[PDB]
Amino acid sequence: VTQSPASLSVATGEKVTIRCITSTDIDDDMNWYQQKPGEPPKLLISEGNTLRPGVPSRFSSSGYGTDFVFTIENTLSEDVADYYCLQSDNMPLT
Amino acid sequence: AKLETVTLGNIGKDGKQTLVLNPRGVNPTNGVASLSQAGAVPALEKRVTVSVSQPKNYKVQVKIQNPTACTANGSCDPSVTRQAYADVTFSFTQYSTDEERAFVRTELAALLASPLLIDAIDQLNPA
Amino acid sequence: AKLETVTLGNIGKDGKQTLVLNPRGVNPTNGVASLSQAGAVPALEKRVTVSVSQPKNYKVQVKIQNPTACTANGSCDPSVTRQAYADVTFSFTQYSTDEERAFVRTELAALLASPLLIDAIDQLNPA
Amino acid sequence: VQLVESGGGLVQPGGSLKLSCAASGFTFSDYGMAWVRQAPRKGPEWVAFISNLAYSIYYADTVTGRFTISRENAKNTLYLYCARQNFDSSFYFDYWGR
Repeated sequence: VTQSPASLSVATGEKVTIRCITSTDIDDDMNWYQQKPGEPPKLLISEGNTLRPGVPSRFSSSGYGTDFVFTIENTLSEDVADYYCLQSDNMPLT
Repeated sequence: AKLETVTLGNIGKDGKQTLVLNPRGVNPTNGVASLSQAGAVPALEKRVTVSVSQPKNYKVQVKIQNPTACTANGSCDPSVTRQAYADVTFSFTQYSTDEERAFVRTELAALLASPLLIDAIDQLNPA
Repeated sequence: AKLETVTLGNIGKDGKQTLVLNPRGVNPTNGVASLSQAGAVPALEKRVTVSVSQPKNYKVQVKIQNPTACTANGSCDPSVTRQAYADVTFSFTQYSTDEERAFVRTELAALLASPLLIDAIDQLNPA
Repeated sequence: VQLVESGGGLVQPGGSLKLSCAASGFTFSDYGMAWVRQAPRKGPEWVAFISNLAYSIYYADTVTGRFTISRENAKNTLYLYCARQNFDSSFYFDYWGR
């Protein structure tokens, strides 16, 4: 059982807070994908703070069981796309 | 036949642990092949041995053992405290068909994940 | 704990054979539970026995055996020709944790379906 | 190193299909994988995670048929998006097909 806030864009020069909140258990693992509308998605910094290469260092998240916050950077570049959150416990795992 | 780097997958109480093995030759005295995890200290290596036999009747056995260790305060090197031994011994005859041999190992392999044995091993409950 | 009708699924060389078991009591002399397939003649029953122990050190064993039979022409009743014995024997200690016990059985259960042992049992090739 | 899905597009309600998925150079052993498609309204759907060795299998809540099977003959999987996990055992996954 996960949840992300509503859709927003605000500006092209600021950060943005995305809150993945999970009401089932406490988790040390909570992953993020991004879906550009042309291709199947691509992951990023999963298992907390790994940041697998190919993604720039502007992306960031933090958190722990039942609370995760995801944010990037100011002067954020163009071509926005939606971001999805899921988990690695509880075998259906959303 | 030609033994290679066998890698397991999603094993032990959650399905979140993987395991790799590397071959460690064949003992020519008794014909026992070995496999081991590429650990740091060779005393601490999860070892898996397998040996088929020859005639009487056929015989296959697999002996798998995992040690665990903790650092004693009186020494710098880690010392082995305890193991967890296990072994299987299949015994067939000369007239055993292929299907009837495969039936046994697949029955055992699927029975080791039953709701019976996960209570009979992880909590040691009798029946 | 409370042993019930354990049913397997999709076992033996194609995944097209199922199997059911029924409990057949606990032998009070040694504490060995039994399971059997509901066959026609009780001499021809695929039997599975399981017994945990008590102390020294802990001990679990599972002994599984399948007989095959053919009708001899001199008799009307079928006669048992050969079996296929198998058994596992896990051995732990007093200080064995839960995770470290589950690691062994899941490693063995997933290693019995490796591309190593399907060649080492179904064709009896050495390594 | 990619991996590509294949399958029909005009199934009658009641019938069934067989999605195929071929590998491209990760040797198709050593590695678990999974099926997840998407609706045209929402991306991340269910998972039916296969084992590395086809041992640990589980399906999601919508299990009526929908069987996952793995065969290491032509490095393909059959099923009646096609993604795969990493080297370490986990439940995130990184490479995808169309």
